[PDB]
Amino acid sequence: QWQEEVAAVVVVGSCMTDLVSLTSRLPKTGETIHGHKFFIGFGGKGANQCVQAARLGAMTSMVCKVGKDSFGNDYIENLKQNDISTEFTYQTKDAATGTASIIVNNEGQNIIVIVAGANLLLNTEDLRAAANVISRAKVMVCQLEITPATSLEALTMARRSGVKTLFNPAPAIADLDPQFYTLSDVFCCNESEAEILTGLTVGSAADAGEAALVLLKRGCQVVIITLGAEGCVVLSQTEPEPKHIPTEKVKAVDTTGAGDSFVGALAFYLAYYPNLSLEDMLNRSNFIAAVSVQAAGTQSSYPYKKDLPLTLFLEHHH
Amino acid sequence: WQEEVAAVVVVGSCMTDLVSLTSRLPKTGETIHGHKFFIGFGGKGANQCVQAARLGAMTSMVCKVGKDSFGNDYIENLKQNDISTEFTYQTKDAATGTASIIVNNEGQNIIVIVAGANLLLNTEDLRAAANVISRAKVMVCQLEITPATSLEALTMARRSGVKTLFNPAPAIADLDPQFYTLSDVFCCNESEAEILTGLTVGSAADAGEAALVLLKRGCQVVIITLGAEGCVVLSQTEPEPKHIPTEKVKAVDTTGAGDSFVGALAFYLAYYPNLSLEDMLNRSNFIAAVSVQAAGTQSSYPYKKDLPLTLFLEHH
Ligand code: NA
Ligand code: NA
Repeated sequence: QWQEEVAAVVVVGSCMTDLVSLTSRLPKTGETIHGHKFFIGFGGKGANQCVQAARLGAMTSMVCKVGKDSFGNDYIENLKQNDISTEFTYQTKDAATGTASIIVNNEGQNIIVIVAGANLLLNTEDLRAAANVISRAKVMVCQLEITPATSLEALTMARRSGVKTLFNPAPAIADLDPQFYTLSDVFCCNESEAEILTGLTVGSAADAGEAALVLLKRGCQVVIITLGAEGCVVLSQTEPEPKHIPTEKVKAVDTTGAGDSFVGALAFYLAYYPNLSLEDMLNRSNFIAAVSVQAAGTQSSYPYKKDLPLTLFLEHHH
Repeated sequence: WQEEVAAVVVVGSCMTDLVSLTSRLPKTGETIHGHKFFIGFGGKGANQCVQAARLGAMTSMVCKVGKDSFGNDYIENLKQNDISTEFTYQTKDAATGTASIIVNNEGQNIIVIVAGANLLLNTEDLRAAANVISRAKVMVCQLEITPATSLEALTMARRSGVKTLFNPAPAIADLDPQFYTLSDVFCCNESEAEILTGLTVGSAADAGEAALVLLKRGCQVVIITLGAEGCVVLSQTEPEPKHIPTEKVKAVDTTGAGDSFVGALAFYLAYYPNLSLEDMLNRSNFIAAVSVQAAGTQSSYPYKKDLPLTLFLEHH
């Protein structure tokens, strides 16, 4: 008898509600101003990654914790509408759904206040129920928007079952636990996160190569430093010379969430196209992220398989 | 079949309060982590309506929210407080109104209001409510929806003999003078009075002088509220200012206390029309002073059963 594929991509990480007010000018202390418009959106790195992987066709499972509040109820509905398993999406009355409140002016300058909230209450017991699902997956994906101890335990669970680990140390912290390096099959961050992690400055592809080598020697198997619109730089234990995977300048409409589109695409390729070279996967993941920058609205900008070139889902070199 | 006739009609605003607590206020380009977030139901219109309802008024909230979660939840909030939502409209054309607040530990804040769907409440929307308005005792308006809409609600009320209670909040320096001539009772606070009149108001006496400027612009009754100091009242027939005190209470959270006063006053005007204005304002001051002893805006507004029975008695 036929049955559905089990989840090949498991994401253990965050959900946040984006609360966006547009204004003419940014307020300062003591001020009340009237803005033009307000936007709510579904964000959080974990969920964003998961939504991009799902839309490419991955079978995914989101392990996370939201509030027993309207925001959390709505986030669950969002995951379902994107065909994501919520078997291990947990709700707690002990905190509100995490929030990223943003005030932004017409130039796109902003003030942002994050309250991690229920994300920080995702614990070991919560993960242990997912041990079997994790053990049958192809890729585990973590960031640093939940308790770091909880991400460390999810990478540990994956690694003990032979499951590929994709770790996005974002947002980055200067004293990152060095177990994260050892436990990461693929360690992927952006320029400013690389600076935080290494103490070096990173303003070009060459700089990112130097920073990537520092991280590699701390115990990573593959290090990728993303360069926003400019592509990425990659090195590995097998090929420690840095390689810049460049891109063509596209006209950006809204880049919010593009980093997570890149990560979620890389997760999809790692799980479903394991015989592609890493270089080929990064090329394709760069292209997909670049699709997301041509439309507004973060998750709403993430492309579906059916709208993307057929060749992204076929062999190219073999 | 057994209509409940609403005695108090509020035509005004609903807003969702979105509050993040932080160590410090962020400035341009900065991202910070705060330590708590919470949501509340606000908007001066709804606040006022809520308080009047909890005193036992049959109320109807004429307002517009989004077809979004905030709006659906606001509607439920109104129903839980026993408020008619017959003319609570929902629109896809904008989001429910929002007040996004960032507050540090010292209590200093940054606030961004998006009026949103509140501005889309138009004169056609009110015309469907003509019959409800015409059977009410009191009509209550503020300045958080389009002014033209409030003006038309005051006009409709006045055409049917319905008492008009107008709260010019937040205040604007060049307020349309029609608002004075359409108001049976005009109620604002000290800093709103300053904005309206160009005068300084730091004491009950100063408020009396400001209240007289507003009275002469065409109001019938003017009340200037003074927070813990009570209020000052004047009228066309008794133009001498009268200071109505409030007995001292320990404040826990004063947010919404002005709306509590105004919603109480609406209740008394509708259900206790033979009480002297002085006795109404005594009782309304007490009620608002109850609200300041608890946190959470609408969640602080007392019910009838939490108050002394004498607030709901009347001599011959
Ligand atoms: Na985008
Ligand atoms: Na209060």
